[PDB]
Amino acid sequence: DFANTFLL
Amino acid sequence: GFHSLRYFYTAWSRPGSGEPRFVAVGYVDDTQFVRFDSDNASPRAEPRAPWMDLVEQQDPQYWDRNTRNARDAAQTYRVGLDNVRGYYNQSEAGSHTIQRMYGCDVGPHGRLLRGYDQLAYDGADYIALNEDLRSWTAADLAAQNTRRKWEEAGYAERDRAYLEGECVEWLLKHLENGRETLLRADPPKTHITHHPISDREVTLRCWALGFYPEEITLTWQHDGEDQTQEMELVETRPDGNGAFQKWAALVVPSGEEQRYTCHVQHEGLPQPLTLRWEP
Amino acid sequence: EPRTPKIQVYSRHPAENGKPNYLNCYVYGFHPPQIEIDLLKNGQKMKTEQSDLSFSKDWSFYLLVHTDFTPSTVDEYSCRVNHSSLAAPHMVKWDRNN
Repeated sequence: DFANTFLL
Repeated sequence: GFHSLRYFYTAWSRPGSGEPRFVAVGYVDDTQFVRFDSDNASPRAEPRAPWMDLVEQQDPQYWDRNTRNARDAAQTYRVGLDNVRGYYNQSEAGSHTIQRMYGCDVGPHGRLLRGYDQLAYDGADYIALNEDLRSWTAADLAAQNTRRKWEEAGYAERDRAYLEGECVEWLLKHLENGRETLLRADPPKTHITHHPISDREVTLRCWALGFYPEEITLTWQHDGEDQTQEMELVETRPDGNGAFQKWAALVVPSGEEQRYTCHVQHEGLPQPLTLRWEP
Repeated sequence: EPRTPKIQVYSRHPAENGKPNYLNCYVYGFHPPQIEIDLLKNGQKMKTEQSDLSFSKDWSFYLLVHTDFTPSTVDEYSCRVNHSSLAAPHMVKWDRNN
């Protein structure tokens, strides 16, 4: 699975 | 000897030319197996390796889980581009790129060796998750905005959870489900060609074709002396069918060919080969 | 500031006329990601398939472009690359000895 995406 | 599950994210803005674009690809070692492009009509996570055509029967929620993840990711990097652009006080006129690379390196018996999550802005380092998987390193002052955000939210723990968990578990699923493609150790097809240039000077080119994985070592020798400084080593290329190629060339005194040997090291080789050329 | 692409143009298998093969144009080491890559057949644009965008550990991108091609002696093979780091599109010719 894709990991989590965190917002820059 | 380890294996790797790696993901690559690229999100770049079209400053006046549509919304930003988001592209994500996933690799197990040197083989690509999944993709996502936000430019499609209704964009979905899509298979790119053979064994990924059986993930729908093995995990009926895989495609919708990851499609939802990637479409969500495209939204947050769209906003992320604008945030980072303000961090550097940049105008809306230029195009800028966010890149992300994350994954896990796992030793033989399923043991994690190292996780990572590194990001770049306009091709230069921006922020990276440290090796302890518990803290971040901001590359400049602008990235300290992101690091402070991610620290206070505890994002390193959520990253460590994935890197120690699903990353290892899915690298293992992929390795086993795709043993035919992934555990392959194909040796190269090796041969030496020839191109004289003078009545007096000649090029010896040592080829290696159709090998997997990508790691390979080509060395030219003269009477057992390494000629690395004097050879032309081309960058390894994708053969178009999941394998790779690379050649090493030398320019030799004409007539003195049989004193030159090509040393080839590959994983899928019984032992390193020593190649002479012969009429 | 933009990184300029490196270009190799090749066939997958040792080529001889008649026998069909696969012509590839490997473009790597560039930045920003936008580019135009086409394989030209006698100066004319073929229809091709482009790989998915990925990048190396130095953050430079690489792309593979390819098409089924049938070697002849009467026709020429070139790959036309354009990028912001170039003053004008660069054309590389497929040489039977890459």
